[PDB]
Amino acid sequence: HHSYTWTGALITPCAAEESKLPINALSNSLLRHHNMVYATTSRSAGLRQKKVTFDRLQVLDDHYRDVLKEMKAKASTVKAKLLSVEEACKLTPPHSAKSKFGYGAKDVRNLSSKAVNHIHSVWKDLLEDTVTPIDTTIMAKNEVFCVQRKPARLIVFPDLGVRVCEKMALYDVVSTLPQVVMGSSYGFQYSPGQRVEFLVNTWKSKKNPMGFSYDTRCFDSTVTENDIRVEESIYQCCDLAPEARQAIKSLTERLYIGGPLTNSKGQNCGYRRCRASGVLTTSCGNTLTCYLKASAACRAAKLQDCTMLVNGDDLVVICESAGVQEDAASLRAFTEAMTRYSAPPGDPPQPEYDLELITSCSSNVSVAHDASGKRVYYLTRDPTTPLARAAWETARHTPVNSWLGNIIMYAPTLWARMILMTHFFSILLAQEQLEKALDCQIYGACYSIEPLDLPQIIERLHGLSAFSLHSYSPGEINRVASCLRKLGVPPLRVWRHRARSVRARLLSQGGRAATCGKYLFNWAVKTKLKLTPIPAASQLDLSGWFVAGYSGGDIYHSL
Ligand SMILES: Cc1ccc(S(=O)(=O)NC2=NC(=O)/C(=C/c3ccc(C)o3)S2)cc1
Repeated sequence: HHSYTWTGALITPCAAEESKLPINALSNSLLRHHNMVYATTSRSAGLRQKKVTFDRLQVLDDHYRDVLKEMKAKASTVKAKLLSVEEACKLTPPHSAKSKFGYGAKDVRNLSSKAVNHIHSVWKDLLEDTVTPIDTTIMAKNEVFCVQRKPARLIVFPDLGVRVCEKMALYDVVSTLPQVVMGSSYGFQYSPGQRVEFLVNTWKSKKNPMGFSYDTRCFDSTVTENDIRVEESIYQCCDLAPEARQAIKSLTERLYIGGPLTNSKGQNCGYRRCRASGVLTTSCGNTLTCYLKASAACRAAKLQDCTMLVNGDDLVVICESAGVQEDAASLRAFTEAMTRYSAPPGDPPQPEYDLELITSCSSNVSVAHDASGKRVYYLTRDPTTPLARAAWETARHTPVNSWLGNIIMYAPTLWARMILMTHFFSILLAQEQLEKALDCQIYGACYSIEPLDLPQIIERLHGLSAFSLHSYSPGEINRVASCLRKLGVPPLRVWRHRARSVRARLLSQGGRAATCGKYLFNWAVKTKLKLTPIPAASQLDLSGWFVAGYSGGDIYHSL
Protein backbone atom coordinates (compact mmCIF):
# COMPACT_ATOMS: atom_id res chain seq x y z
CA HIS A 1 0.00 0.00 0.00
CA HIS A 2 2.85 2.35 -0.84
CA SER A 3 2.00 5.78 -2.22
CA TYR A 4 4.64 5.36 -4.94
CA THR A 5 7.07 2.89 -6.57
CA TRP A 6 10.12 4.10 -8.50
CA THR A 7 12.00 2.42 -11.31
CA GLY A 8 15.04 4.59 -10.79
CA ALA A 9 14.75 7.06 -13.66
CA LEU A 10 15.18 10.65 -12.50
CA ILE A 11 12.46 13.28 -12.78
CA THR A 12 13.82 15.42 -15.60
CA PRO A 13 13.15 19.10 -16.47
CA CYS A 14 11.46 20.16 -19.73
CA ALA A 15 13.66 23.26 -20.02
CA ALA A 16 16.36 25.28 -18.27
CA GLU A 17 15.87 25.82 -14.53
CA GLU A 18 16.91 28.80 -12.43
CA SER A 19 17.49 28.47 -8.71
CA LYS A 20 19.19 31.79 -8.01
CA LEU A 21 17.07 34.95 -7.89
CA PRO A 22 17.42 36.81 -11.23
CA ILE A 23 18.58 40.41 -10.75
CA ASN A 24 17.90 43.54 -12.81
CA ALA A 25 17.91 47.32 -12.36
CA LEU A 26 14.64 47.31 -10.39
CA SER A 27 15.59 44.55 -7.95
CA ASN A 28 17.41 46.63 -5.32
CA SER A 29 14.56 49.10 -4.85
CA LEU A 30 12.46 46.15 -3.63
CA LEU A 31 14.80 43.64 -1.97
CA ARG A 32 18.49 43.75 -1.12
CA HIS A 33 19.15 40.37 0.51
CA HIS A 34 19.01 38.49 -2.81
CA ASN A 35 20.63 35.26 -1.57
CA MET A 36 17.60 34.61 0.60
CA VAL A 37 15.28 34.02 -2.36
CA TYR A 38 15.38 30.81 -4.37
CA ALA A 39 13.37 28.60 -6.69
CA THR A 40 12.96 24.83 -6.37
CA THR A 41 14.18 22.69 -9.31
CA SER A 42 14.60 19.05 -10.45
CA ARG A 43 17.89 18.80 -8.59
CA SER A 44 15.83 18.15 -5.48
CA ALA A 45 13.10 15.94 -6.98
CA GLY A 46 14.95 13.01 -5.47
CA LEU A 47 14.56 14.47 -1.98
CA ARG A 48 10.81 14.91 -2.46
CA GLN A 49 10.41 11.33 -3.73
CA LYS A 50 11.62 10.04 -0.37
CA LYS A 51 9.27 12.27 1.65
CA VAL A 52 6.14 11.29 -0.32
CA THR A 53 6.88 7.56 -0.65
CA PHE A 54 5.50 5.54 2.27
CA ASP A 55 3.06 2.78 3.27
CA ARG A 56 -0.51 3.88 4.05
CA LEU A 57 -2.76 2.04 6.52
CA GLN A 58 -6.47 2.62 7.09
CA VAL A 59 -8.92 1.68 9.79
CA LEU A 60 -12.43 2.78 8.98
CA ASP A 61 -14.88 2.74 11.86
CA ASP A 62 -18.54 3.55 12.25
CA HIS A 63 -18.05 7.31 12.64
CA TYR A 64 -16.37 7.39 9.24
CA ARG A 65 -19.21 5.45 7.54
CA ASP A 66 -21.89 7.47 9.36
CA VAL A 67 -20.37 10.71 8.03
CA LEU A 68 -19.97 9.23 4.53
CA LYS A 69 -23.63 8.22 4.44
CA GLU A 70 -24.63 11.79 5.32
CA MET A 71 -22.38 13.21 2.64
CA LYS A 72 -23.84 10.82 0.06
CA ALA A 73 -27.43 11.77 1.01
CA LYS A 74 -26.67 15.39 0.22
CA ALA A 75 -24.75 14.46 -2.94
CA SER A 76 -27.87 12.70 -4.23
CA THR A 77 -29.71 16.03 -4.42
CA VAL A 78 -27.08 17.28 -6.87
CA LYS A 79 -27.78 17.46 -10.59
CA ALA A 80 -24.65 17.88 -12.69
CA LYS A 81 -24.55 18.44 -16.43
CA LEU A 82 -22.21 17.09 -19.07
CA LEU A 83 -20.08 19.71 -20.74
CA SER A 84 -19.83 19.78 -24.53
CA VAL A 85 -16.41 19.37 -26.10
CA GLU A 86 -16.78 23.02 -27.12
CA GLU A 87 -17.43 24.19 -23.55
CA ALA A 88 -14.63 22.15 -22.00
CA CYS A 89 -12.25 23.62 -24.62
CA LYS A 90 -13.00 27.26 -23.74
CA LEU A 91 -12.02 26.37 -20.16
CA THR A 92 -8.51 25.36 -21.25
CA PRO A 93 -5.71 27.79 -20.25
CA PRO A 94 -4.14 29.50 -23.32
CA HIS A 95 -0.70 28.26 -22.31
CA SER A 96 -1.60 24.84 -20.88
CA ALA A 97 0.76 21.92 -21.55
CA LYS A 98 0.38 20.99 -25.22
CA SER A 99 -0.70 17.47 -26.12
CA LYS A 100 1.73 14.83 -27.34
CA PHE A 101 -0.68 14.08 -30.16
CA GLY A 102 -0.13 16.96 -32.55
CA TYR A 103 -1.94 19.97 -31.05
CA GLY A 104 -1.79 22.48 -28.22
CA ALA A 105 -3.95 24.61 -25.91
CA LYS A 106 -4.13 27.21 -28.67
CA ASP A 107 -5.60 24.60 -31.00
CA VAL A 108 -8.01 23.46 -28.29
CA ARG A 109 -9.32 26.95 -27.55
CA ASN A 110 -9.74 27.49 -31.30
CA LEU A 111 -11.66 24.23 -31.69
CA SER A 112 -9.18 23.01 -34.32
CA SER A 113 -10.57 19.89 -36.02
CA LYS A 114 -7.39 17.99 -35.17
CA ALA A 115 -7.72 18.75 -31.46
CA VAL A 116 -11.51 18.17 -31.49
CA ASN A 117 -11.25 14.81 -33.26
CA HIS A 118 -8.57 13.61 -30.86
CA ILE A 119 -10.54 14.68 -27.82
CA HIS A 120 -13.52 12.75 -29.20
CA SER A 121 -11.37 9.65 -29.76
CA VAL A 122 -10.16 9.88 -26.13
CA TRP A 123 -13.71 10.34 -24.87
CA LYS A 124 -14.86 7.27 -26.82
CA ASP A 125 -11.96 5.19 -25.45
CA LEU A 126 -12.97 6.28 -21.94
CA LEU A 127 -16.56 5.00 -22.34
CA GLU A 128 -15.36 1.68 -23.76
CA ASP A 129 -12.21 1.07 -21.66
CA THR A 130 -12.56 1.17 -17.86
CA VAL A 131 -9.35 -0.70 -16.96
CA THR A 132 -6.30 0.53 -18.84
CA PRO A 133 -4.31 2.95 -16.69
CA ILE A 134 -3.87 6.34 -18.34
CA ASP A 135 -0.37 7.74 -18.71
CA THR A 136 0.78 10.75 -16.72
CA THR A 137 3.74 13.09 -16.70
CA ILE A 138 5.62 13.78 -13.48
CA MET A 139 7.42 17.13 -13.13
CA ALA A 140 9.22 19.07 -10.43
CA LYS A 141 7.54 22.44 -9.99
CA ASN A 142 9.64 25.60 -10.01
CA GLU A 143 8.35 27.62 -7.07
CA VAL A 144 9.98 30.58 -5.33
CA PHE A 145 10.52 30.72 -1.57
CA CYS A 146 12.61 32.43 1.09
CA VAL A 147 15.30 30.42 2.90
CA GLN A 148 14.01 28.77 6.09
CA ARG A 149 15.64 25.19 1.36
CA LYS A 150 12.58 23.02 0.79
CA PRO A 151 12.58 20.31 -1.90
CA ALA A 152 10.64 20.89 -5.12
CA ARG A 153 7.04 19.69 -5.11
CA LEU A 154 5.86 17.16 -7.69
CA ILE A 155 3.11 17.78 -10.25
CA VAL A 156 1.46 14.78 -11.94
CA PHE A 157 -0.86 15.36 -14.90
CA PRO A 158 -2.40 13.44 -17.84
CA ASP A 159 -2.24 14.54 -21.49
CA LEU A 160 -4.22 17.58 -22.67
CA GLY A 161 -6.66 15.38 -24.57
CA VAL A 162 -7.59 13.75 -21.29
CA ARG A 163 -7.81 17.06 -19.40
CA VAL A 164 -10.52 18.26 -21.78
CA CYS A 165 -12.38 14.98 -21.23
CA GLU A 166 -12.19 15.43 -17.42
CA LYS A 167 -13.83 18.84 -17.76
CA MET A 168 -16.68 17.46 -19.88
CA ALA A 169 -17.53 14.76 -17.37
CA LEU A 170 -16.60 16.47 -14.12
CA TYR A 171 -16.40 20.27 -14.31
CA ASP A 172 -20.02 20.87 -13.24
CA VAL A 173 -19.70 18.27 -10.50
CA VAL A 174 -16.56 19.72 -8.90
CA SER A 175 -18.11 23.19 -9.11
CA THR A 176 -21.43 22.47 -7.39
CA LEU A 177 -21.25 19.29 -5.32
CA PRO A 178 -18.67 20.50 -2.71
CA GLN A 179 -20.87 23.32 -1.41
CA VAL A 180 -23.94 21.05 -1.38
CA VAL A 181 -22.22 18.36 0.63
CA MET A 182 -20.32 20.56 3.05
CA GLY A 183 -22.42 23.68 3.07
CA SER A 184 -20.85 26.58 4.93
CA SER A 185 -17.78 24.43 5.64
CA TYR A 186 -16.62 24.58 2.01
CA GLY A 187 -13.99 27.32 1.88
CA PHE A 188 -13.72 27.96 -1.86
CA GLN A 189 -17.23 29.51 -1.95
CA TYR A 190 -16.01 32.49 0.07
CA SER A 191 -14.11 35.60 -0.97
CA PRO A 192 -11.34 36.70 1.43
CA GLY A 193 -13.75 38.96 3.31
CA GLN A 194 -16.48 36.31 3.38
CA ARG A 195 -14.00 33.79 4.75
CA VAL A 196 -13.14 36.21 7.55
CA GLU A 197 -16.83 36.78 8.19
CA PHE A 198 -17.71 33.09 8.39
CA LEU A 199 -14.71 32.60 10.67
CA VAL A 200 -15.60 35.45 13.02
CA ASN A 201 -19.31 34.61 13.21
CA THR A 202 -18.49 30.94 13.87
CA TRP A 203 -16.00 31.85 16.61
CA LYS A 204 -18.71 34.03 18.17
CA SER A 205 -21.12 31.09 17.95
CA LYS A 206 -19.36 29.26 20.74
CA LYS A 207 -19.78 30.14 24.42
CA ASN A 208 -16.10 29.35 24.89
CA PRO A 209 -14.46 29.35 21.44
CA MET A 210 -11.55 26.98 20.80
CA GLY A 211 -9.94 26.54 17.41
CA PHE A 212 -7.03 24.86 15.70
CA SER A 213 -5.62 24.20 12.27
CA TYR A 214 -4.73 20.73 11.09
CA ASP A 215 -1.83 20.26 8.77
CA THR A 216 -1.56 16.79 7.25
CA ARG A 217 1.92 15.60 6.26
CA CYS A 218 1.83 15.58 2.47
CA PHE A 219 -1.94 15.10 2.13
CA ASP A 220 -1.85 13.84 -1.49
CA SER A 221 0.38 10.95 -0.44
CA THR A 222 -1.97 9.95 2.38
CA VAL A 223 -4.90 9.69 -0.06
CA THR A 224 -5.53 5.95 -0.58
CA GLU A 225 -7.27 3.90 -3.31
CA ASN A 226 -10.15 3.54 -0.89
CA ASP A 227 -10.39 7.33 -0.59
CA ILE A 228 -10.46 7.81 -4.35
CA ARG A 229 -13.14 5.11 -4.75
CA VAL A 230 -15.20 6.67 -1.97
CA GLU A 231 -14.88 9.98 -3.86
CA GLU A 232 -16.30 8.38 -6.98
CA SER A 233 -19.20 6.83 -5.02
CA ILE A 234 -20.07 10.34 -3.85
CA TYR A 235 -19.89 11.72 -7.42
CA GLN A 236 -22.10 8.84 -8.60
CA CYS A 237 -24.76 9.87 -6.06
CA CYS A 238 -25.50 12.92 -8.25
CA ASP A 239 -28.17 12.86 -10.98
CA LEU A 240 -25.95 12.46 -14.05
CA ALA A 241 -26.31 11.42 -17.66
CA PRO A 242 -25.47 7.70 -18.09
CA GLU A 243 -22.67 8.79 -20.44
CA ALA A 244 -21.19 10.96 -17.65
CA ARG A 245 -21.41 8.14 -15.10
CA GLN A 246 -19.42 5.91 -17.41
CA ALA A 247 -16.74 8.54 -17.97
CA ILE A 248 -16.42 9.28 -14.23
CA LYS A 249 -16.09 5.59 -13.44
CA SER A 250 -13.50 5.16 -16.15
CA LEU A 251 -11.44 8.21 -15.17
CA THR A 252 -11.47 6.96 -11.59
CA GLU A 253 -10.26 3.45 -12.38
CA ARG A 254 -7.85 4.49 -15.10
CA LEU A 255 -6.48 7.79 -13.77
CA TYR A 256 -7.60 9.03 -10.33
CA ILE A 257 -6.82 5.81 -8.43
CA GLY A 258 -3.34 5.45 -9.88
CA GLY A 259 -1.13 5.06 -12.91
CA PRO A 260 2.36 5.03 -14.45
CA LEU A 261 4.66 8.06 -14.19
CA THR A 262 6.57 9.38 -17.19
CA ASN A 263 9.26 12.07 -17.07
CA SER A 264 9.68 14.79 -19.66
CA LYS A 265 12.22 12.56 -21.44
CA GLY A 266 9.74 9.73 -22.00
CA GLN A 267 11.14 7.34 -19.36
CA ASN A 268 8.92 5.47 -16.91
CA CYS A 269 9.78 6.77 -13.41
CA GLY A 270 7.46 4.49 -11.53
CA TYR A 271 3.86 4.09 -10.47
CA ARG A 272 1.35 6.18 -8.47
CA ARG A 273 -1.25 4.79 -6.04
CA CYS A 274 -2.24 8.05 -4.33
CA ARG A 275 -3.72 11.42 -5.30
CA ALA A 276 -2.54 12.95 -8.57
CA SER A 277 -1.84 16.62 -7.99
CA GLY A 278 -2.55 17.64 -11.57
CA VAL A 279 -6.12 16.47 -12.25
CA LEU A 280 -9.48 18.33 -12.24
CA THR A 281 -10.78 16.49 -9.18
CA THR A 282 -7.68 17.21 -7.05
CA SER A 283 -9.17 20.18 -5.16
CA CYS A 284 -12.67 18.68 -4.77
CA GLY A 285 -11.32 15.22 -3.95
CA ASN A 286 -8.96 16.51 -1.30
CA THR A 287 -11.74 18.66 0.14
CA LEU A 288 -14.28 15.85 0.29
CA THR A 289 -11.83 13.35 1.79
CA CYS A 290 -10.42 15.86 4.28
CA TYR A 291 -13.90 16.94 5.36
CA LEU A 292 -14.99 13.29 5.69
CA LYS A 293 -11.98 12.21 7.76
CA ALA A 294 -12.07 15.28 10.00
CA SER A 295 -15.86 15.12 10.53
CA ALA A 296 -15.57 11.51 11.69
CA ALA A 297 -12.50 12.38 13.76
CA CYS A 298 -14.44 15.06 15.60
CA ARG A 299 -16.96 12.44 16.64
CA ALA A 300 -14.31 9.96 17.69
CA ALA A 301 -12.45 12.66 19.61
CA LYS A 302 -15.70 13.76 21.19
CA LEU A 303 -15.30 17.43 20.24
CA GLN A 304 -18.29 19.63 21.05
CA ASP A 305 -20.06 21.64 18.36
CA CYS A 306 -17.18 21.23 15.90
CA THR A 307 -17.53 23.58 12.94
CA MET A 308 -15.12 23.14 10.06
CA LEU A 309 -13.69 25.12 7.15
CA VAL A 310 -12.06 22.98 4.44
CA ASN A 311 -10.07 24.18 1.43
CA GLY A 312 -8.57 21.18 -0.30
CA ASP A 313 -6.00 19.76 2.12
CA ASP A 314 -6.14 22.83 4.39
CA LEU A 315 -8.36 22.33 7.46
CA VAL A 316 -9.68 24.64 10.15
CA VAL A 317 -11.72 23.52 13.16
CA ILE A 318 -13.61 25.77 15.60
CA CYS A 319 -15.59 24.18 18.43
CA GLU A 320 -16.78 24.55 22.04
CA SER A 321 -13.95 24.47 24.55
CA ALA A 322 -14.27 22.16 27.53
CA GLY A 323 -11.31 23.70 29.30
CA VAL A 324 -7.67 24.10 28.34
CA GLN A 325 -7.06 20.65 29.81
CA GLU A 326 -9.75 18.79 27.91
CA ASP A 327 -9.09 20.67 24.64
CA ALA A 328 -5.52 19.40 24.50
CA ALA A 329 -6.77 15.86 25.24
CA SER A 330 -9.57 15.86 22.69
CA LEU A 331 -7.24 17.36 20.07
CA ARG A 332 -4.79 14.51 20.64
CA ALA A 333 -7.64 12.03 20.14
CA PHE A 334 -8.67 13.88 16.99
CA THR A 335 -5.14 13.47 15.68
CA GLU A 336 -5.17 9.74 16.47
CA ALA A 337 -8.47 9.33 14.65
CA MET A 338 -7.16 11.29 11.65
CA THR A 339 -4.04 9.16 11.69
CA ARG A 340 -6.15 6.00 11.71
CA TYR A 341 -7.94 7.42 8.67
CA SER A 342 -4.56 7.74 6.98
CA ALA A 343 -4.21 11.46 7.59
CA PRO A 344 -1.22 11.88 9.94
CA PRO A 345 -0.18 15.45 10.82
CA GLY A 346 3.19 16.86 9.85
CA ASP A 347 3.12 19.35 12.69
CA PRO A 348 1.26 18.62 15.94
CA PRO A 349 -2.01 20.60 16.04
CA GLN A 350 -2.26 23.18 18.83
CA PRO A 351 -5.46 24.62 20.34
CA GLU A 352 -5.90 28.40 20.15
CA TYR A 353 -8.25 30.69 22.05
CA ASP A 354 -7.34 33.73 19.94
CA LEU A 355 -8.81 33.77 16.43
CA GLU A 356 -6.02 35.93 15.04
CA LEU A 357 -3.54 33.25 16.15
CA ILE A 358 -5.02 30.54 13.95
CA THR A 359 -3.43 30.22 10.49
CA SER A 360 -5.20 28.41 7.65
CA CYS A 361 -4.77 28.64 3.87
CA SER A 362 -1.46 30.23 4.89
CA SER A 363 -3.50 33.14 6.23
CA ASN A 364 -5.14 34.47 9.36
CA VAL A 365 -7.76 36.95 10.53
CA SER A 366 -6.61 40.31 11.80
CA VAL A 367 -8.08 43.67 12.71
CA ALA A 368 -7.59 47.25 11.61
CA HIS A 369 -9.65 50.44 11.51
CA ASP A 370 -11.39 52.26 8.68
CA ALA A 371 -11.72 56.04 8.21
CA SER A 372 -14.62 56.14 10.68
CA GLY A 373 -12.32 54.48 13.20
CA LYS A 374 -14.47 51.36 13.29
CA ARG A 375 -12.82 47.99 13.92
CA VAL A 376 -12.68 45.98 10.70
CA TYR A 377 -11.54 42.35 10.34
CA TYR A 378 -9.59 41.39 7.23
CA LEU A 379 -7.58 38.48 5.92
CA THR A 380 -3.79 38.82 5.86
CA ARG A 381 -0.77 36.50 5.97
CA ASP A 382 2.98 36.34 6.36
CA PRO A 383 4.30 38.48 3.44
CA THR A 384 7.59 36.57 3.16
CA THR A 385 6.67 34.32 0.22
CA PRO A 386 4.58 36.93 -1.57
CA LEU A 387 7.53 39.37 -1.47
CA ALA A 388 10.10 36.78 -2.54
CA ARG A 389 7.95 35.98 -5.57
CA ALA A 390 7.49 39.66 -6.31
CA ALA A 391 11.28 39.99 -6.43
CA TRP A 392 11.44 37.16 -8.94
CA GLU A 393 8.59 38.53 -11.09
CA THR A 394 10.38 41.86 -10.96
CA ALA A 395 13.24 40.62 -13.19
CA ARG A 396 11.49 37.70 -14.91
CA HIS A 397 8.14 37.47 -16.65
CA THR A 398 6.19 34.42 -15.47
CA PRO A 399 3.03 32.52 -16.58
CA VAL A 400 1.36 33.48 -13.32
CA ASN A 401 1.89 36.91 -11.79
CA SER A 402 1.56 36.24 -8.06
CA TRP A 403 1.96 39.92 -7.21
CA LEU A 404 -1.31 40.66 -9.00
CA GLY A 405 -3.06 37.67 -7.47
CA ASN A 406 -1.84 38.67 -4.04
CA ILE A 407 -3.00 42.25 -4.38
CA ILE A 408 -6.47 41.07 -5.30
CA MET A 409 -6.68 38.55 -2.45
CA TYR A 410 -4.95 40.75 0.17
CA ALA A 411 -5.68 44.29 -1.00
CA PRO A 412 -6.66 45.35 2.57
CA THR A 413 -3.31 44.32 4.05
CA LEU A 414 -0.53 46.66 5.06
CA TRP A 415 2.17 44.92 3.00
CA ALA A 416 0.13 44.45 -0.20
CA ARG A 417 -0.83 48.13 -0.44
CA MET A 418 2.43 49.67 0.77
CA ILE A 419 4.77 47.51 -1.32
CA LEU A 420 3.13 45.35 -3.97
CA MET A 421 0.85 48.09 -5.26
CA THR A 422 3.46 50.83 -5.15
CA HIS A 423 6.21 48.77 -6.74
CA PHE A 424 4.42 47.08 -9.58
CA PHE A 425 2.43 50.12 -10.57
CA SER A 426 5.63 52.10 -10.73
CA ILE A 427 6.91 49.50 -13.21
CA LEU A 428 3.67 49.38 -15.24
CA LEU A 429 3.96 53.15 -15.62
CA ALA A 430 7.58 53.08 -16.79
CA GLN A 431 6.78 50.46 -19.44
CA GLU A 432 3.37 51.99 -20.12
CA GLN A 433 1.71 48.61 -19.64
CA LEU A 434 -1.16 49.72 -17.43
CA GLU A 435 -3.83 48.47 -19.83
CA LYS A 436 -2.03 45.19 -20.55
CA ALA A 437 -3.98 42.16 -19.32
CA LEU A 438 -2.00 39.83 -17.08
CA ASP A 439 -2.62 36.25 -15.91
CA CYS A 440 -2.92 35.39 -12.22
CA GLN A 441 -4.56 32.67 -10.13
CA ILE A 442 -7.49 32.69 -7.71
CA TYR A 443 -8.18 29.36 -5.95
CA GLY A 444 -6.20 27.54 -8.62
CA ALA A 445 -8.08 28.90 -11.63
CA CYS A 446 -6.32 31.15 -14.13
CA TYR A 447 -7.79 34.59 -14.83
CA SER A 448 -6.79 37.33 -17.27
CA ILE A 449 -6.86 40.69 -15.53
CA GLU A 450 -6.19 44.32 -16.39
CA PRO A 451 -4.29 46.20 -13.66
CA LEU A 452 -6.47 49.27 -14.36
CA ASP A 453 -9.57 47.45 -13.12
CA LEU A 454 -7.93 46.73 -9.72
CA PRO A 455 -9.76 49.56 -7.93
CA GLN A 456 -13.17 48.34 -9.11
CA ILE A 457 -12.24 44.72 -8.37
CA ILE A 458 -11.03 45.50 -4.86
CA GLU A 459 -14.18 47.52 -4.07
CA ARG A 460 -16.39 44.61 -5.12
CA LEU A 461 -14.42 42.07 -3.11
CA HIS A 462 -13.31 44.00 -0.03
CA GLY A 463 -15.34 47.22 0.00
CA LEU A 464 -14.17 50.84 0.08
CA SER A 465 -12.73 50.19 3.56
CA ALA A 466 -9.84 48.43 1.78
CA PHE A 467 -8.73 51.85 0.54
CA SER A 468 -8.74 53.45 4.00
CA LEU A 469 -7.61 50.89 6.54
CA HIS A 470 -5.15 52.11 9.15
CA SER A 471 -3.81 51.38 12.65
CA TYR A 472 -3.22 47.68 12.08
CA SER A 473 -2.57 45.26 14.93
CA PRO A 474 0.80 45.26 16.72
CA GLY A 475 1.18 41.59 15.88
CA GLU A 476 0.60 42.23 12.18
CA ILE A 477 2.83 45.34 12.22
CA ASN A 478 5.74 43.48 13.78
CA ARG A 479 5.41 40.50 11.44
CA VAL A 480 5.53 42.83 8.43
CA ALA A 481 8.39 44.93 9.80
CA SER A 482 10.39 41.77 10.61
CA CYS A 483 9.92 40.33 7.14
CA LEU A 484 11.09 43.63 5.65
CA ARG A 485 14.32 43.56 7.69
CA LYS A 486 14.90 39.89 6.89
CA LEU A 487 14.65 40.38 3.10
CA GLY A 488 16.16 43.86 3.18
CA VAL A 489 13.10 45.76 2.02
CA PRO A 490 12.93 49.59 2.28
CA PRO A 491 10.90 51.05 5.20
CA LEU A 492 7.39 52.55 5.12
CA ARG A 493 8.71 56.08 4.79
CA VAL A 494 10.37 55.06 1.51
CA TRP A 495 7.27 53.37 0.06
CA ARG A 496 4.99 56.23 1.08
CA HIS A 497 7.37 58.57 -0.71
CA ARG A 498 7.41 56.45 -3.87
CA ALA A 499 3.62 56.04 -3.63
CA ARG A 500 2.98 59.79 -3.82
CA SER A 501 5.10 59.80 -6.99
CA VAL A 502 3.26 56.88 -8.56
CA ARG A 503 0.00 58.41 -7.36
CA ALA A 504 0.72 61.85 -8.87
CA ARG A 505 1.67 60.14 -12.13
CA LEU A 506 -1.48 58.01 -12.25
CA LEU A 507 -3.71 61.04 -11.67
CA SER A 508 -2.00 62.91 -14.53
CA GLN A 509 -2.81 59.96 -16.80
CA GLY A 510 -6.53 60.30 -16.10
CA GLY A 511 -9.36 57.81 -16.59
CA ARG A 512 -8.93 54.40 -14.95
CA ALA A 513 -5.30 55.31 -14.27
CA ALA A 514 -6.34 58.34 -12.21
CA THR A 515 -8.84 56.15 -10.38
CA CYS A 516 -6.03 53.73 -9.50
CA GLY A 517 -3.90 56.56 -8.15
CA LYS A 518 -6.76 58.04 -6.16
CA TYR A 519 -8.05 54.86 -4.46
CA LEU A 520 -5.01 52.57 -4.39
CA PHE A 521 -2.63 55.10 -2.90
CA ASN A 522 -4.88 57.50 -1.01
CA TRP A 523 -3.10 56.18 2.11
CA ALA A 524 0.13 57.88 1.01
CA VAL A 525 -1.11 61.48 1.01
CA LYS A 526 -1.35 63.65 4.12
CA THR A 527 -4.72 65.05 3.04
CA LYS A 528 -6.77 61.93 2.29
CA LEU A 529 -9.64 62.28 -0.17
CA LYS A 530 -13.25 61.27 0.40
CA LEU A 531 -13.04 58.06 -1.64
CA THR A 532 -16.61 57.40 -2.76
CA PRO A 533 -18.07 54.44 -4.69
CA ILE A 534 -17.00 53.72 -8.29
CA PRO A 535 -19.57 53.53 -11.16
CA ALA A 536 -18.31 50.79 -13.49
CA ALA A 537 -17.45 48.81 -10.32
CA SER A 538 -20.49 46.54 -10.64
CA GLN A 539 -19.91 46.15 -14.41
CA LEU A 540 -17.50 43.22 -14.15
CA ASP A 541 -18.86 39.69 -13.89
CA LEU A 542 -17.00 38.41 -10.82
CA SER A 543 -19.32 35.41 -10.77
CA GLY A 544 -17.19 32.28 -11.00
CA TRP A 545 -14.40 34.04 -9.11
CA PHE A 546 -15.12 32.43 -5.75
CA VAL A 547 -17.12 29.29 -6.27
CA ALA A 548 -14.71 26.40 -6.03
CA GLY A 549 -11.08 25.35 -5.96
CA TYR A 550 -9.30 24.23 -9.12
CA SER A 551 -5.68 23.81 -7.98
CA GLY A 552 -3.96 21.67 -10.59
CA GLY A 553 -7.28 21.61 -12.44
CA ASP A 554 -5.92 23.34 -15.55
CA ILE A 555 -8.95 25.69 -15.43
CA TYR A 556 -9.21 29.04 -17.20
CA HIS A 557 -11.96 31.64 -16.93
CA SER A 558 -12.06 34.30 -19.64
CA LEU A 559 -12.96 37.52 -17.80
C1 LIG B 1 -0.84 50.95 3.27
C2 LIG B 1 -0.78 51.95 4.42
C3 LIG B 1 0.47 52.43 4.91
C4 LIG B 1 0.52 53.37 5.98
C5 LIG B 1 -0.69 53.82 6.55
S1 LIG B 1 -0.66 54.96 7.86
O1 LIG B 1 -1.62 56.19 7.57
O2 LIG B 1 0.82 55.51 8.09
N1 LIG B 1 -1.12 54.21 9.33
C6 LIG B 1 -0.50 53.05 9.82
N2 LIG B 1 -1.15 52.15 10.61
C7 LIG B 1 -0.32 51.13 10.94
O3 LIG B 1 -0.73 50.07 11.74
C8 LIG B 1 0.95 51.22 10.41
C9 LIG B 1 2.11 50.22 10.60
C10 LIG B 1 3.46 50.87 10.82
C11 LIG B 1 3.82 51.76 11.82
C12 LIG B 1 5.15 52.11 11.64
C13 LIG B 1 5.62 51.42 10.52
C14 LIG B 1 7.01 51.49 9.93
O4 LIG B 1 4.58 50.66 10.02
S2 LIG B 1 1.14 52.67 9.46
C15 LIG B 1 -1.95 53.36 6.09
C16 LIG B 1 -2.00 52.42 5.02
